[PDB]
Amino acid sequence: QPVAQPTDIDGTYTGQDDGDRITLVVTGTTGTWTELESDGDQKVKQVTFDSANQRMIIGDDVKIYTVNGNQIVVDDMDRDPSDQIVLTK
Amino acid sequence: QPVAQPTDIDGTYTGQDDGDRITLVVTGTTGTWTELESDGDQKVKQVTFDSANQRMIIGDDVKIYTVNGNQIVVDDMDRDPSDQIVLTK
Ligand SMILES: [Cl-]
Ligand SMILES: [Cl-]
Ligand SMILES: [K+]
Ligand SMILES: [K+]
Repeated sequence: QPVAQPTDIDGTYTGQDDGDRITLVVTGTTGTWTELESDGDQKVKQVTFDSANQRMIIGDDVKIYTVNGNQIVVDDMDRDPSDQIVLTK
Repeated sequence: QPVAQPTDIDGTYTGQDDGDRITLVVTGTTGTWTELESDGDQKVKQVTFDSANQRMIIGDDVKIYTVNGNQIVVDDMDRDPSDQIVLTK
């Protein structure tokens, strides 16, 4: 039951996940997902966006994403509400 | 470095993986990946095809796929040659 997403979503979205700042840079159908830890280290993962099936892969972890204007909402596959991450550009 | 794949690849592809028969049924941008074990049980996983980034997700495992006419070649992300699966319709 995937809802297809807008295909043009270029930009830089930020938000929080477990107190770490997330920065998602999107270009075309790919991007980078960067997690800033409290000590200043960053973890950078490659992202790919599958717009027709509403899937975003970061590194090799599969998420569901939803685009609402400047906001991208990232969910686990089970849609666990406590794992939801909202990013905004 | 993803090469974009043809978007119309409907059909039923079969092959082998570790002596199990794989049957991949593709419809639009989704499909089912079925593994037949030697005892007759089957394992069925949902598949999604991301054509622009050349990614296929089965269940929640990420693969790279390549379409050559009636043949679909499925690779691990590291492209380990011993993990390659060739399916044909
Ligand atoms: Cl939108
Ligand atoms: Cl082809
Ligand atoms: K926007
Ligand atoms: K074909």
